[PDB]
Amino acid sequence: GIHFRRHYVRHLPKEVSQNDIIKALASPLINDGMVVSDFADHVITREQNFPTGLPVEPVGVAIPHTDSKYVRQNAISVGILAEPVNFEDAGGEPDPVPVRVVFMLALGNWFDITNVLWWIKAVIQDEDFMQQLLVMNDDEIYQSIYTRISELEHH
Amino acid sequence: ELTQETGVSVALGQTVTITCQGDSLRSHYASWYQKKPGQAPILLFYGKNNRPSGVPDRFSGSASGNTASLTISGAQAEDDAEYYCSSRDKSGSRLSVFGGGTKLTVLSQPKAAPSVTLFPPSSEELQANKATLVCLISDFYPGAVTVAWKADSSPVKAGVETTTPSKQSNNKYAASSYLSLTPEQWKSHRSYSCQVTHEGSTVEKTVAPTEC
Amino acid sequence: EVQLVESGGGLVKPGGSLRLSCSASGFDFDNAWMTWVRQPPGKGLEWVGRITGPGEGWSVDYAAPVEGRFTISRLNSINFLYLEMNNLRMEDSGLYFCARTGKYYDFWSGYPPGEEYFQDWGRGTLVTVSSASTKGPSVFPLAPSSKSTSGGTAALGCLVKDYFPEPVTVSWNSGALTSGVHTFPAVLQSSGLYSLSSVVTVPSSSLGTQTYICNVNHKPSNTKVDKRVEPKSC
Repeated sequence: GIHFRRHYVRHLPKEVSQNDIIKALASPLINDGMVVSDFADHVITREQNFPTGLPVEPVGVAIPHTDSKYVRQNAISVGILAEPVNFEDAGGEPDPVPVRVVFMLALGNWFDITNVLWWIKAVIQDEDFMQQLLVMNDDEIYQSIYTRISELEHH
Repeated sequence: ELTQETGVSVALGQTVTITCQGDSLRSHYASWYQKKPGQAPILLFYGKNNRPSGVPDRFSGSASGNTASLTISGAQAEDDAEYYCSSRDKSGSRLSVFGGGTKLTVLSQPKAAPSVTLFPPSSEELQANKATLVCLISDFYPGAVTVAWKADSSPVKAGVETTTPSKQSNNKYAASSYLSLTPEQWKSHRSYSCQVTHEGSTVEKTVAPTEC
Repeated sequence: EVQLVESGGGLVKPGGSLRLSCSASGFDFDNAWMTWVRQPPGKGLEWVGRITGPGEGWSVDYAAPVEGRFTISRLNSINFLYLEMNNLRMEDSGLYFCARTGKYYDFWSGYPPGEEYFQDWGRGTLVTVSSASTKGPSVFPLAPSSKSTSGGTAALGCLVKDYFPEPVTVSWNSGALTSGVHTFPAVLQSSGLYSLSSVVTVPSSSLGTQTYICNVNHKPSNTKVDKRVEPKSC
């Protein structure tokens, strides 16, 4: 299963850097023991070589993550940005992606990694849900993601 | 599973594409491997467009529909080898599978007909109540031959053993074929022949039980 | 850099058991997925099975023809991979390779669980399943004649018949004669025994005064045979 708790959702202020975002989303994961203590460092380094910006049409989405060996227990951490922050394109495109929704993925094995990536690719095709993420409070974001994750787990 | 051409021939320096097809390829990429006799396989290409460091740029992979393709742009003599595809055996499977392999013959020298020597059973072997005909085949290129044995003029299948071709130190090929028979069978016919077919042409050698 | 070394291959009777090993160096073995692949004589590569890493709980997947008979395992402390093989069949014969296994998934075009690819391979260990018993060869002369003579040169040789297992060695005139020698790869017969031939091409003019002896040695049976090959003079 995937651990997803109320404190795995947060809104982030202006003037946050890409690294700050990674560190902020990794923080509750580290504090619950979901990831190794230097998890943020590993996500930063992997982002430098395998960028996670997704140019979907409401606003940009990023899916920062690192190797499964740095994850202790499956988890996801979500961040909503007050203003767009650039991530390099996850497909080798020249144009950077202005991102406002960040799904930090902490999956501890390959079969769960690929299954969640498939699921994410489906979720971001819902332009209206993505738009809802930009206005809902942390509670409503948590409930909506929790329900979708539980539906993923059923099957 | 995954299907590849059994064999493909290409002229020196030419572009050639080999293919790998199967339903799983509609959902999964293939990886490609080169295999030479006595050597470990080498990964050439995998995924959408990944070439390992050290693999020459003339190797490229592509995918369309339920097919994966490996293209060699300007085949070198050294590219003569077995090529294997690999992917999932079925969509969403945790297992993997290889295609059957394609032998890529890169034609790097002129055609060379086989030299054939046929030996009758020795007096010693016959005295031991046994008999073996020995057909030795060498210096042919490309490395594929077909061997047929005849008793007088009728085909013989029983008692025939034939090797696969092997590359000689001069880069042509050799093979051998053996016909086992009884002394009585050997003596019962007027002749035995070893017929070696190479690129459609046959070299034939014949021995007679009663002749010196 | 990466070194993979298989061992443990050898001769075994059908129904028998064998354990293969593979030493790994030059990479982070504990987190690496490892795969066994085999190549039967004359056939293509066949996926045998793969063991995953700690995040997958070291789960193993097997090809259908070996499920239940073969067991893949690993020892992380010393970087070893193993393959235990029970109730061996003839069809299990061949060269067994261990391979470091990468994982690939393209986000935009991929489908779970992506694909596995084999980024480093060892040179393999040879497994031979046979019910044949050790047997020294019979050696027979292949005499030269007009029929094996072409333009100043004649072919003669020795037939090395019905031995097991490989290999045999052949020399000529105790190694004094090496030019023109061609020893052909052995044929594996339906009996389970091997046969090969060694030929030498020599000047036809001196068949009447030169002596040719083939020296056959089969170490597994402590067999040593010297066979003089006499000309037919016709």
